Amino acid sequence: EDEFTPRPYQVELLERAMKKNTIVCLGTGSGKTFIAVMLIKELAHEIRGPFNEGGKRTFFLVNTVPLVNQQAKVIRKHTSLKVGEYVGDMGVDSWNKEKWNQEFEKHQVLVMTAQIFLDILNHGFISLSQVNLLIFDECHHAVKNHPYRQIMRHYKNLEQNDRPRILGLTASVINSKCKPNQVEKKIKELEATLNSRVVTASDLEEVAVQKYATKPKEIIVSYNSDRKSDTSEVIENIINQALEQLSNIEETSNLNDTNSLKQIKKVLRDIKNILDELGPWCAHRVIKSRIRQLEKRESETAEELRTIRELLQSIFEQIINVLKNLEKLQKNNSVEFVSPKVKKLLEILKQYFSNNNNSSKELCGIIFVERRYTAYVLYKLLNELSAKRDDDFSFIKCDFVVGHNSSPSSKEKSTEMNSKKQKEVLKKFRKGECNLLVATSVVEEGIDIPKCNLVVRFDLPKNFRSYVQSKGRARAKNSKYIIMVEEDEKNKFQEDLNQYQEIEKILLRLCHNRDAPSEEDFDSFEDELLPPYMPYGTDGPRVTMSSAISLLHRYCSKLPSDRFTTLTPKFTYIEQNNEEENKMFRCTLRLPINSPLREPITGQPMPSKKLAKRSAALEACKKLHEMGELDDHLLPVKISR
RNA sequence: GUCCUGAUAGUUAGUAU
RNA sequence: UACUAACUAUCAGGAC
Ligand SMILES: Nc1ncnc2c1ncn2[C@@H]1O[C@H](COP(=O)(O)OP(=O)(O)O)[C@@H](O)[C@H]1O
Repeated sequence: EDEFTPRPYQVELLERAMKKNTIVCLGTGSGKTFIAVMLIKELAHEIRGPFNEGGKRTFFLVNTVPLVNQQAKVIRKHTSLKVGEYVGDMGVDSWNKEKWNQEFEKHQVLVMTAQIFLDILNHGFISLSQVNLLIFDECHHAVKNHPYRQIMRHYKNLEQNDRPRILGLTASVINSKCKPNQVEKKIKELEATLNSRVVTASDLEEVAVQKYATKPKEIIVSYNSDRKSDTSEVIENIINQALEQLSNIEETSNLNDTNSLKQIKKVLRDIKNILDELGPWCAHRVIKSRIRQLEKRESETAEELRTIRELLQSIFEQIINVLKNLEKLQKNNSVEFVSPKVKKLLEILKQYFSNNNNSSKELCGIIFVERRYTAYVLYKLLNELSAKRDDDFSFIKCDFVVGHNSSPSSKEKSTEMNSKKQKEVLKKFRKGECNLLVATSVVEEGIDIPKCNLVVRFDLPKNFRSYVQSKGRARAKNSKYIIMVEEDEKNKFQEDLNQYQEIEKILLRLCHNRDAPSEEDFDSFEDELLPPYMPYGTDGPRVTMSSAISLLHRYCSKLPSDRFTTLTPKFTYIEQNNEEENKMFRCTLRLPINSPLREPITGQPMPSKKLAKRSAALEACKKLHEMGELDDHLLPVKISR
């Protein structure tokens, strides 16, 4: 059951938004989704009506795939309207005009990603004259060449009576580092782009009392890294000798070995960093994993790096002999096993999480890390430590979550996630049987997670938005926010925290009424260096400078050729300097042999290589359409056998 | 499970003016 | 302040 009775500030915000374009700024849990749903319900009298003579429909936009299901479910639950869902997996590329028209006629509210909406707009399937309300989710992304900004260019050229109402939702207006004197400039730029107003609640005290009364308490904890033990210094000396002999080999290096020797250099640096930050046991684990993963890579490699791997195995042997020698006397020595930072983290856990476990209360906690290897190793260590049936560690169950779709061009990284397993892990966390989670900045925003009693910043935030979001994650009663900082950087972090506090104070000051943008402010929209290509006038499909290379690559890919060869186009550059005293770049392009066009194509002289490439792609698109490889809708020809 | 193309954010070096 | 080259974290769209 939802809160049928709205709060007074919700009603005030709805009344304000019904009049003009507005952007709502509120903290998490205020209920911005409820406001959006209510606004959709209010204007429901313009939606019903056939689409073949001038009907209108309402659109919703999001950033990530999982949010589609959440928002569709919320809308379907709270109100009784037909709702559709569309993402990039159903192969919506191959649809024709008739299928799109049928879908538009059948539904009343649509929820799709931004890229799909842009693709629909560019190819002439909708003219933006049949939209009654358009909603931006996480509106603070509209900067530079983001799809949100490219959508507004079509809004720019419309008439006065065709303009649909625009609404946006956000939590932090700024999205990057900003000294306290640039906040007004950033806010004005954002307001100019979206052509709306930034407003907040006039009863923010009531909102804070009702919901934000669970505001977390900040605690700063310091640690010192110059407390290495005898094992640490012994291993450090071992790596020192190893890097000395490696430098000797680099002095005696030759061709086809400098790259290999640099690979050994980076491996040794990684090992040293892991040992310094985490401790000896993690170094042992990483060395063993590196051996087991390089076991498969032994084939078709030069003998010199086999010898290097042999000496690496020798250092493995000596270090494991030393580790066993101490283990014969350590008997699971906690202080020697881990670095000082891990000891401090363990102390914090005992101080707060175990103490809460002593009381009859539920436990939920998250740990934020920067890299991915660190998250994996921390989960391994915590599980291993809890497995020993310790008195204080028998109630801690740990799992980790890493970003999907984040496959690099290398570093398979020992069971990368890159799949739907995020859904399974999050379902585990919501259901129960998991109190502690390790996350590499992937659950920060736009995901439903349960209330957490404790949040730990194992690493420092990098800008205002990250700090605000991570602070807002914790919402349970008596929640605590903890930041761990080295000793020598305390003053620098204190200055940065003061800056963040000042920015937050200015943002709250913004609560007062603000002047609406003038028409010239909207006219301050920048223009691209070259105009688009409209073959059928202003109402037809277009090709833009920012949507040409991808289209060319798609057309090349759909060519009939061998499945083992992509046959992508190739590019070259030529540089020249003219009397403007700024170096000029001119690009060039060539097509694969399969396409009917075999001729070099040259773009305009452009200041940067990016723009030269874009110009060449645009000219190639022109030449392709003139020949007849693209249909009436500027799509690749869909001829099939 | 592979192989391409775009978008945003932090750091390092060289180079203007 | 603009350009060139490396490293780290996140997202979307089409091929086999
Ligand atoms: N009328 C209401 N007033 C306040 N809170 C409400 C109301 N109706 C529902 N809620 C609750 O507020 C929560 C808002 O969720 P969500 O949209 O994620 O927060 P936010 O809008 O801050 O992102 C919902 O989980 C819902 O249970």
